[PDB]
Amino acid sequence: DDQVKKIDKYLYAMRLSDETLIDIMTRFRKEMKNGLSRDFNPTATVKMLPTFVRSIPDGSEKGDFIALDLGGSSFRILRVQVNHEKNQNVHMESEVYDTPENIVHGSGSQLFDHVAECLGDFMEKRKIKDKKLPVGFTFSFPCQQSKIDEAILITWTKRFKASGVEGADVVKLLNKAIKKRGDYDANIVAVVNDTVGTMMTCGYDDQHCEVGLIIGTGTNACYMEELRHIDLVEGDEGRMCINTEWGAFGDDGSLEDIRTEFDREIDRGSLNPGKQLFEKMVSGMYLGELVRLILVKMAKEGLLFEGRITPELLTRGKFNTSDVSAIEKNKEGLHNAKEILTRLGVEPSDDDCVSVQHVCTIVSFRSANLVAATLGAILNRLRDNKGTPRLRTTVGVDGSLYKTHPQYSRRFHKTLRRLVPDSDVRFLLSESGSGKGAAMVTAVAYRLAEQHRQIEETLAHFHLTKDMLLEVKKRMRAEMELGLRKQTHNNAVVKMLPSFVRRTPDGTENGDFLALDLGGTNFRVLLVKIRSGKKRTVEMHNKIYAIPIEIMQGTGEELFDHIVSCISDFLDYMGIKGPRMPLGFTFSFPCQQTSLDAGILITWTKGFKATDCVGHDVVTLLRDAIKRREEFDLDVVAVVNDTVGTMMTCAYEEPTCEVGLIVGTGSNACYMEEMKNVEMVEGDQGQMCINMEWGAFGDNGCLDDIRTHYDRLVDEYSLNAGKQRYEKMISGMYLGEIVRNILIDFTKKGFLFRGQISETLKTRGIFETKFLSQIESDRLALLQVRAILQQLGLNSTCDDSILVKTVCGVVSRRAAQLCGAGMAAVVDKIRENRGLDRLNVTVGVDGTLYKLHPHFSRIMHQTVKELSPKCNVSFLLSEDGSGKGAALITAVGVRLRTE
Amino acid sequence: DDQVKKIDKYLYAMRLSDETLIDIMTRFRKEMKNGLSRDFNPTATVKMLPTFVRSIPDGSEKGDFIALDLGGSSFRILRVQVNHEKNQNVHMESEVYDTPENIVHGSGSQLFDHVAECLGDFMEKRKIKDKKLPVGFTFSFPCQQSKIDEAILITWTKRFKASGVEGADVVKLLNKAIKKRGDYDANIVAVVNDTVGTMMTCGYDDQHCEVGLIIGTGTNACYMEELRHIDLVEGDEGRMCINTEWGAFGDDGSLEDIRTEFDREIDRGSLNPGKQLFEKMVSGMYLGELVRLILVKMAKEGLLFEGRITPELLTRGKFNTSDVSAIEKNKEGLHNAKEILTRLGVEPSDDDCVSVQHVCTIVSFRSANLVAATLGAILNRLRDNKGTPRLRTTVGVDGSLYKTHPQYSRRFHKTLRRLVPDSDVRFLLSESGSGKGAAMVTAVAYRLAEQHRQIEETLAHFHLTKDMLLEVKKRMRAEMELGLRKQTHNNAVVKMLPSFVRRTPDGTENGDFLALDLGGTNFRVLLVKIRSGKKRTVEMHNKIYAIPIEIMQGTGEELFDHIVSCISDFLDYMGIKGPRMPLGFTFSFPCQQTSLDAGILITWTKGFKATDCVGHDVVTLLRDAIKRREEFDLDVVAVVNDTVGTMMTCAYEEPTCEVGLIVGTGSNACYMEEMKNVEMVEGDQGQMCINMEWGAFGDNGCLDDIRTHYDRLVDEYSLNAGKQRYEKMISGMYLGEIVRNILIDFTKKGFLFRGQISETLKTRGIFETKFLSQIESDRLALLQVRAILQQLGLNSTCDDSILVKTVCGVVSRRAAQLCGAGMAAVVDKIRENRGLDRLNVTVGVDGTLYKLHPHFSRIMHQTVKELSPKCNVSFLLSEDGSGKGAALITAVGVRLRTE
Ligand SMILES: O=P(O)(O)OC[C@H]1O[C@@H](O)[C@@H](O)[C@@H](O)[C@@H]1O
Ligand SMILES: O=P(O)(O)OC[C@H]1O[C@@H](O)[C@@H](O)[C@@H](O)[C@@H]1O
Ligand SMILES: O=P(O)(O)OC[C@H]1O[C@@H](O)[C@@H](O)[C@@H](O)[C@@H]1O
Ligand SMILES: O=P(O)(O)OC[C@H]1O[C@@H](O)[C@@H](O)[C@@H](O)[C@@H]1O
Ligand SMILES: OC[C@H]1O[C@@H](O)[C@H](O)[C@@H](O)[C@@H]1O
Ligand SMILES: OC[C@H]1O[C@@H](O)[C@H](O)[C@@H](O)[C@@H]1O
Ligand SMILES: OC[C@H]1O[C@@H](O)[C@H](O)[C@@H](O)[C@@H]1O
Ligand SMILES: OC[C@H]1O[C@@H](O)[C@H](O)[C@@H](O)[C@@H]1O
Ligand code: NA
Ligand code: NA
Ligand code: NA
Ligand code: NA
Repeated sequence: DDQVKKIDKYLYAMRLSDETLIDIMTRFRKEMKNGLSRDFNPTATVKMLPTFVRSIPDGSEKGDFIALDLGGSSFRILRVQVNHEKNQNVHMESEVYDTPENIVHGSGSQLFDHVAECLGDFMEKRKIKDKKLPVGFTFSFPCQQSKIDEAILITWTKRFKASGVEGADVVKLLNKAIKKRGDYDANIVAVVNDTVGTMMTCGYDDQHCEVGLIIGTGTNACYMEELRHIDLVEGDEGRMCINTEWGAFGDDGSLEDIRTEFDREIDRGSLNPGKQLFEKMVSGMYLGELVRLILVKMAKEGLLFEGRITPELLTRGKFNTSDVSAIEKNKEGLHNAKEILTRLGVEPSDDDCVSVQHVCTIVSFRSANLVAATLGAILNRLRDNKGTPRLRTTVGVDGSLYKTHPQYSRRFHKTLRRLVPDSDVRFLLSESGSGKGAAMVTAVAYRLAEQHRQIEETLAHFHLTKDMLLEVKKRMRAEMELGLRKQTHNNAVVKMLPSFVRRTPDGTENGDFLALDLGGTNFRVLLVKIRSGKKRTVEMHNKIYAIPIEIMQGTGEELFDHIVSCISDFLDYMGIKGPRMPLGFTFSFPCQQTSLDAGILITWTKGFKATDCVGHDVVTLLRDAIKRREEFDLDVVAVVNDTVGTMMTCAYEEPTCEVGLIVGTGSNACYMEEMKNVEMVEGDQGQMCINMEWGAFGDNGCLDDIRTHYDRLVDEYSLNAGKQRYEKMISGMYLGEIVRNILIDFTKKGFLFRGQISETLKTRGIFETKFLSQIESDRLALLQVRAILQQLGLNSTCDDSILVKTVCGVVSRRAAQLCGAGMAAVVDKIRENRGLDRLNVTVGVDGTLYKLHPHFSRIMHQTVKELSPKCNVSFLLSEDGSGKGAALITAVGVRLRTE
Repeated sequence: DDQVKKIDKYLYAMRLSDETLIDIMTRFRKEMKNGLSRDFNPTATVKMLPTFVRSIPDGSEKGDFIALDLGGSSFRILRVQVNHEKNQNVHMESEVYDTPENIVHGSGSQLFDHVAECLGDFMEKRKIKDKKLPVGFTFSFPCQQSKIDEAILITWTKRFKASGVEGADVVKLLNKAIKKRGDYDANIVAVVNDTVGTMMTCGYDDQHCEVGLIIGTGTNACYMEELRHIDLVEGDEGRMCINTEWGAFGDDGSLEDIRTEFDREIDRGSLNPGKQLFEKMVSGMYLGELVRLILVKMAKEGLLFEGRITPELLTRGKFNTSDVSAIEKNKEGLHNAKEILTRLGVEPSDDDCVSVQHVCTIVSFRSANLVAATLGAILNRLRDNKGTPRLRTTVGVDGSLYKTHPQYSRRFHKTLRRLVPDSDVRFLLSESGSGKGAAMVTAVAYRLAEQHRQIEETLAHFHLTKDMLLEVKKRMRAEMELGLRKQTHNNAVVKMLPSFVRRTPDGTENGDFLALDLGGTNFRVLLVKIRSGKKRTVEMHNKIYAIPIEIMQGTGEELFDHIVSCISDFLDYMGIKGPRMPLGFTFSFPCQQTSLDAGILITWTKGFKATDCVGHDVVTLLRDAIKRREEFDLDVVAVVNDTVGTMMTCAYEEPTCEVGLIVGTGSNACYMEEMKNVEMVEGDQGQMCINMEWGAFGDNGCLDDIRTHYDRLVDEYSLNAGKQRYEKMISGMYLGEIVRNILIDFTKKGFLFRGQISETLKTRGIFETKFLSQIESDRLALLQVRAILQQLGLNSTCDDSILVKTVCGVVSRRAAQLCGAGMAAVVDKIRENRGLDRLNVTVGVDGTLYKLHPHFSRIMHQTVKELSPKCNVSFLLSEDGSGKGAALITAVGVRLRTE
């Protein structure tokens, strides 16, 4: 018995006490916390990688898929088929493909080309090549994943080292491989770790399974962690499977007290020097060589074989874990030992077979013990999570060492239950391998992939290519010409109306003017004082007056009686009622003018529909209302479009400004045109600012080309169906509605809101500019988005919030691009007007959508730059509204009247 | 009572119950939470802006300071002198500069010119233009700040709208205006809110001050928050003053059930519609007008002056808060109310005067109560932070309203104390203004600006411009020439040694080979099998072997005896000991060679310095050690430098690979030169791989130009003082030492670690390549950085962490750049050699620093691409050492021998 109590001392370092195993477990419990926090994760050796698997199979899984299994003992390819509807129990076939050491160590090419070939063959043997079967991929190595169908290899482990893979996405690599073959197609849909696949397999039969264990070639474990603990994944709702990749436990010196002179030597001869230190003490790729190393040490000291030592005993890996498993069976360990030892060359004495069989014991016992130390940590986590004073769960398992060693399973289970007897754990052992669990993953993944495909398909119609954009620009320019020319003018949809403002501020304007601002979100009245000369100044005051919908769509008389009423109030307010003052009337609607002070309303736009206004001169209507009240008398000098007012506001200080843009409730633009081109106004000298009224672009159908189902719905249900189509794809009054329609559709499709169309969601106007701007704010936590959605009355989850945001962006982006296409045409027509190669011009802009939206202006500018590269456009934001420009315009109006 | 009764029931909604006040208080409480949350902040109306003031004055501030003050009722410029030594503890002179309307509503340009001008006049009069007096800036508006000397205006409030300031840094704007004048220099060192100034001003007299409260034109409050609660500021250490900007409270509708029709109307006429809603129910700029609106309302409804209404009454601003104050006077209220109302045109009956005065009461009182609620929330917040049952704090205050209203202060104090029972509160009025406080801040700020100035001064010496890099490239080129032409070779520092390797792999290399890898971080012996034709393969194994201190700096005999020991052991490991295998020796120290299998150690580099090695043929040394053992025999076919090996390893796959680079422990490069240029080896036929040994670049002083005090200290303390200058500015063995020495220096100057030069900091090596790479890891967390340093033995704060990270980055960047310049010279020499106008060559790369650093490679590649634009260089990272390439060189050796 001395022949054994002696070893125990020699290998005494590799005999861990329960006292010790407790410290190990404690440490791994920490490593887990560190691997999960976003602060410490980058340092942690235990990556706790997110797996994107939300729970174990339930039974709803159904379909037919192909699974790949690489990284373990053998490269397998399975085929799982299940459908409880048709009443077809889980069925599955499989095959193995020989993979030479040279492929596992070659280039990713060789490897993945080899994988592609094996998939080709596998499918050629069932002729399922033409079937759109979803592919699953079980990949044993640690991977960075942001989505289930992505796998960026962090680092090879076990037996693989292939160049050009670490840091890449194995999904893209495999897809490339296939492509290069053009022998068939394959829809890779998920990549899972063998652990995760194992947890899934057992879960399928045991709904208590919350863990996945793999003690084979290598060792690793996955478990169901709470989403409120996975810092690296936005969301707390529910749980997600976490791959711990604990093999790297101690890769940073963590276990320098546990590791022995033998672990250090096996490492110095390993493929991955310094890494997977915990694993190199446990898995079956190392146990065999560990034993051999210990036997070489002893032999050199005469403790075995009479200190005999053959070349085979020194050769790497001449001792297999097979032999470590064959030595330990009760019946025949010693008989096997003899044969194994004898083959080596040493002169195996019945004593040697007894000593060697004990070395194996200590080695194999330790591994198991360790895996119990860490597993204990996982369970300790689960119980703590739940809260129950006692944990009850099932642990999946797989891998060759656990499966073949006749003492490992037995011993391990015992040690674990002892370290954490505060729980009743069942050990279900996969038999199918991982395929079942894996395909159970593909099922769900593919299910989600399909939805996503439909989503993307629908949103794809809102994407515009450089060329499509250039086409819009072109169509815009064409419509611009039709509008300017007397012949084609009556039918042209882009009216190109004359403003009768012939020049930007010349710095002589002087005086006190009243102003009106009607058509934007806020109706106001203003007093603007301009003082020219050396020391020039501008002083203004205003006040917002509400207009009740009932009035905003009552009768003409009513509307202007209210307006004039507001004017009276403002006059009292400013303490200036009495005098007869000149007035500029900013009226944001398409008007036919014959002079600066006459403007006949062509048609209502946006939200206004007062009766008996269209066809009238809005200046006449105003004068009438002034006469009716009889309280005071004014000299209405001008009627101005907000575009024009905006351009003048900016021209006041920026003389390079010759363009006006509004992107608010509605959208429109104006620019300085050469009189020779304004065929609708006699004269060919100088210039005139043209109120484009480009919102109507597309009303003749010249855009049906790019309008969508959702665009038509908004148009079709608006106050002015068939009109302002271009605007209806750009401004803040409509974007929200487009979004809302997209969402209603997605909900009927079951992609959102658990497929229930909220009463809120059926309320029109719900997505105001304000909300759209907030939703698309950068780095805006999903938690915040969800917050805003619930605020509107939309009870949404994190996935909902993500989808919604994506939709808002698609719409707001298209809007900026279409707007830019228009401006592109405009600035380019100017460049030509001046026969320039390059043109510098600045645009005066205004509008709530433009001010509030965090992407519009940016994308809009980018677009104008790409579409009209021969122009350098400066967009200057108007901070005081349109009033200064209207006033400057009123001044000139007076110089003409008093002329 | 009849009168007062009616009015009380009329303005009912403006009388806030304690129930309601507690409600509002709980609301602000939550608003503060959201404001401070990184998740909710973007949508929160109360911004809770970091101020970057860590604490109230500690009495250690001294100097002469100029302070600006804008945004309040009057623009002021002050001068504050402070000495503890002087015993003229605080002296200060001020001067108010009239600031007309046009300037407050004009362009930011006029605005800041006016400021710069005033500041000029101010200094002129004191004849102080000539001193460098640090300038503090009190700008009473909400600002975004990442540091105390930056102030991006978020939005105007109160009386200001100046175009082009919102979204801009007012500090820049001011400097801009000052630079336009030219009359003087202005060192703007800090920017503060007036609340913050007030707090610091009172904090100067009362060490218990933790709040700054303003109630004048506008209303706002700041306070000391725990830095662990401020999400938007990385750090958990200490406290920082937070500018709540509680004026915007309720701007999201949060307070609509509190706001009245009167508050909505005052808003509709406000300079900032829909904003500062809370403030518009509180501050002096509004209380008066808010009253007027009510009088006009009652007057119209007959409840005042027979229903009479004069124009004066209806006019905006005809009723100041000043008038509100007077009317509320115990003595003359009724009397004062009489004169005011009579001047307004109405016929004030004695009952009117009472009525009006009572309206004032309700308004004024509502304001105080409101502030009392929000302040209360703040107080409660403070206590919770201390976690104590009671709280004792001092609150600094300022603002025309609070200072001139005959009841406000008292009512305010009353309600507050009643709302926060378990607190004792001192209200200290700041009679001097916020000036003293601003100056105190400016003191600490300047002190810190001076530290930064010095740090950047230092660090700047590590900055290299295009032109400097081009110059390095140029110099590198010359050195290459000198090294090649025998006329100059002997004196040349860059030796340009020949490797006697004439061509990259041809594709026929075949057989088994033994390799040695000595020089990098790991000594290892390798076995490499190369099969050719058909399919071509490369199977390789290897084992790491530690070289003990005794051995590595012992004697040549010991070193090579140890080596031969491991060679034998490896042979056993591979079970191949017997046959006379051919061997490849990678010895990566400079060697003078006459043949492929002859290398004379020119000199030791890096950490190696065994004796009686230098000047010997390393091949002879190895053979001698082998002969001595006699255990086995081998045929050393070649001695190779890791650079050359690396090039071969990569060229094996990439035929355009004609360059090798190593950035590991050491740094060096090799390429394919044309014999006509290799004057040190007879022959002008074919090419030759030149091992540059460029590490020694600069050893002749040709870089003293860019080498710093720290480079010299590292060189001067190295094992090879005066040699490998270039390398010492690049490789992983030195970068850390450059960093460490910079850190020591910074610490003595007192910029780091409380001026404590720890024992750890004195230890060389502390900053390994490994650590150095972790620190600069993108998007790393400050605590993560602090954690990493803590594990080193460097007790360090977050500020300390920032500086160490900055230093590290400066050093590694110079490294990548300097390296880049080197390679730029190399690839460009080939281009010109070959008479090409553009060359496409790829470089094989290796070395730990290069592999692990998160920025080096990127920056380096970038530099190459920039310095040698006529070259397109690809960098292939060798994933398996030089092993392959060495065996490919062995192959050719054995061949050319038998052949
Ligand atoms: O690599 P071995 O020792 O066979 O064990 C691990 C392997 O087990 C097999 O049954 C499969 O489940 C593989 O997915 C897994 O990687
Ligand atoms: O429709 P919204 O978003 O209010 O923007 C358009 C409005 O912009 C305001 O600033 C004014 O200049 C109005 O003249 C204009 O109609
Ligand atoms: O709004 P007013 O009445 O000027 O009060 C607030 C102002 O008080 C002054 O004494 C100064 O301390 C300023 O820093 C502050 O902004
Ligand atoms: O000095 P280090 O950081 O180990 O890097 C340089 C070393 O790289 C290793 O992989 C080997 O290829 C050596 O040939 C080389 O000398
Ligand atoms: O294959 C079993 C285990 O091997 C380990 O080396 C890998 O890192 C894991 O991803 C895997 O679970
Ligand atoms: O409000 C901006 C634009 O909106 C368009 O719908 C109106 O018809 C235009 O007159 C106006 O310029
Ligand atoms: O000046 C008193 C307060 O007025 C508020 O309206 C401003 O937004 C604050 O920045 C300032 O502290
Ligand atoms: O090891 C990398 C490089 O370090 C340099 O300092 C050595 O002198 C070279 O021989 C070697 O190529
Ligand atoms: Na999470
Ligand atoms: Na014309
Ligand atoms: Na913090
Ligand atoms: Na030559």
